[PDB]
Amino acid sequence: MSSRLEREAARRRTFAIISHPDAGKTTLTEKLLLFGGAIQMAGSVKARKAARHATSDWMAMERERGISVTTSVMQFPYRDRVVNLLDTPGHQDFSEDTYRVLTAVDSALVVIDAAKGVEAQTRKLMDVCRMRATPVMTFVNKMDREALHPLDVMADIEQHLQIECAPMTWPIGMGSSFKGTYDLLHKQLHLFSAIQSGIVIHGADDPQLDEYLGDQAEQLRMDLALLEEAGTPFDEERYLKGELTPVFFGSAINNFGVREMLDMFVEFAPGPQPRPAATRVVEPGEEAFTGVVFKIQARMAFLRICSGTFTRGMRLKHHRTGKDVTVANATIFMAQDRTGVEEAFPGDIIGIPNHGTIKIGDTFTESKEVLKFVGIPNFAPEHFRRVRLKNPLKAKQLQKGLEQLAEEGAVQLFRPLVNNDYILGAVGVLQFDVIVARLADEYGVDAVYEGVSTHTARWVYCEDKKIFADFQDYHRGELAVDAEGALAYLAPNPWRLESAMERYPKVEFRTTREIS
Ligand SMILES: Nc1nc2c(ncn2[C@@H]2O[C@H](COP(=O)(O)OP(=O)(O)O)[C@@H](OP(=O)(O)OP(=O)(O)O)[C@H]2O)c(=O)[nH]1
Repeated sequence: MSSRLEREAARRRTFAIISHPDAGKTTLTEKLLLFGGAIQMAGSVKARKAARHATSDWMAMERERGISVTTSVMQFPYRDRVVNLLDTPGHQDFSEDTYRVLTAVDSALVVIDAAKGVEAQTRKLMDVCRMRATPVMTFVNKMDREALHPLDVMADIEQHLQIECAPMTWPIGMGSSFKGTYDLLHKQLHLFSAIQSGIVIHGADDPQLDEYLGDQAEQLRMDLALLEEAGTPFDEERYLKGELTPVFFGSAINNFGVREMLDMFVEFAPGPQPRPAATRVVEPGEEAFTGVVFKIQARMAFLRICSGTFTRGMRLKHHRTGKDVTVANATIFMAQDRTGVEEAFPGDIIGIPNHGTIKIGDTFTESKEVLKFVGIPNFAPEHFRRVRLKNPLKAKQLQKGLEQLAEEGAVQLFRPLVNNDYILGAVGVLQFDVIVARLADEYGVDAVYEGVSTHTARWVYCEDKKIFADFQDYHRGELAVDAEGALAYLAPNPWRLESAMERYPKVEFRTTREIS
C-alpha cells in the first residue's frame, strides 16, 4: 500500500502560532516542547525569555544569531507524529518574516489572552491564514487570571476571526475561582491544582460534579445545556476547509489544558499538503526532492521540503540561477536524540547556506526538470519611510544596496511616479533599523529616513485597458513602482483609500502580489 516516504511524510505535523503580543506563545511553546521530551530546546526557549528582562550581558546574548536560529524551527516527537513548530517572530521582531512563516505551515494554532480576547496582531495574522485557507486550532489562555466569560470569548473569536467556534474543553470558573476544564467529547473533568489523569463523568447528572466543583457545578451544567443548543460540534472536514475551529481553555503558565489541545492537534491537524507550481501540483508523495525558500537570513536560506527526501551528500539545482548547489553542510532541523540516518521528509525545514543570489519563493529540486513553486507573496506593509541620501554621489550605491536588499526581501521598495525618491515599506518598523545598519556594513552608505503621509499600499490591476489608463492619470500623484516592477497605489490611510476605490470600482486593489 503506502510507501516509505508517503508514511514518513504523513507523520509530520507542521504549524506556527499566530498570537498577539503577551498572549503566552512563548510559555505555550515551551510547554509543548516538554511534552515532546524536547528538554534542551525548551530550556533555550525559556532561557531566551528570561534574558530579555535580564541584565545587559544577556540582552546582548539573546540578540545574537546562533540562538534565534536554533529556536526558529523547533521539532519534537509526540505520539509518534513529528511536530514541526515554526517560530513566528513577534514584538520588536515582528516583520514580513512572520507572515512568510505562515506560507510554510500546513496549519496554525491561535493563542488568545482570555482577558483581552482577539487583539490586533491576532486579527492580522488570521487574515493571512484565511487567504491561504489554513486550518486553525484555538487555545484560550490564562484562565487563572480574571477573564472574559467563555461564551463572550467564543463570540469574540467568531466575530473577529470570521470562523465558527467548536469548543472541545470548557472552563469552570475563572481567576481565583478557576477550578479546571471539562472536556466535552471525552466526558472527562480536569481539576487545576499545584500533568494529571482526569475524572470520568457519566451524564451531567453525575454527583461527582457536585463533589468536585461544589456550588460552581451549577454554572457548568448551566453552560453545557446552552452549548448543546447554540453549539458547534467539531467537524473535521469543516476544520480543514477553514470554516471551523476547535477551542480549548487553559493556563499555559501552569501547563494546564495543554495536553488536550496537543492531542487534538496531533490527531486532526493536517500533514504536508500538495503545493502549487507553474507547471503542476507537486505531491509530497513524489520521490524526487523539491523545496521552497520561505525565509532568508544574513547567509542562510530556510527551505520547506515540498516532496522527496533530503540528505547531506545530495545535489540540488537552483532553478532561478540555473546553478548547481551543494548542501554538504546544511542545517537539518530535528529533535534531539537523533538516532537515525540524517534525513528529512516533506514538511520539515532545512537551512541551506547560500551567499546572495536567492529570493523568497525560489525552488530547489533534485531532477533536471524545470519547476517553479508559486504562491508565496509579498504582503502590503503598514509602515513607510522615505530614504534620504546625504551625499548624492553615493546614489548609485544606495540604489544597488536597496535593490539587492529588497530582492533578498529585508524590506519592500516603492518608487513614486512623480519623483526620484525611495519609499521603504515594512511589515514591522524594526525592519527600517535593520536596513540602515546593513546599508552601512554591506554597501558603505549612510542613509536617513523622513516621514511620509503614507500608511497604506495596495497593488492595482484592471482589465479594461482604457479605465486603467484613465485611473493612472488621475492618481499619478499616488502611484509607485516596487522593486519587482509592479504598480502600487499609496494612500495616507485605509479610509482615504476607499474614496479612491469607490471612484474606480473596476480597478482591483490587492494586498498581496506574487514574486518572480
Ligand atoms: N497568569 C498567567 N500568565 C501567563 C500565562 N501564560 C503566560 N503568562 C504570562 O504572560 C506573560 C507573557 O507570556 P509570553 O509566553 O512571553 O507571551 P508571548 O510569548 O505571547 O509574548 C508572561 O508574564 P511576564 O510577567 O511578562 O513575564 P514572566 O516574568 O512572568 O515570565 C507570562 O508569565 C498563563 O497561562 N497564566
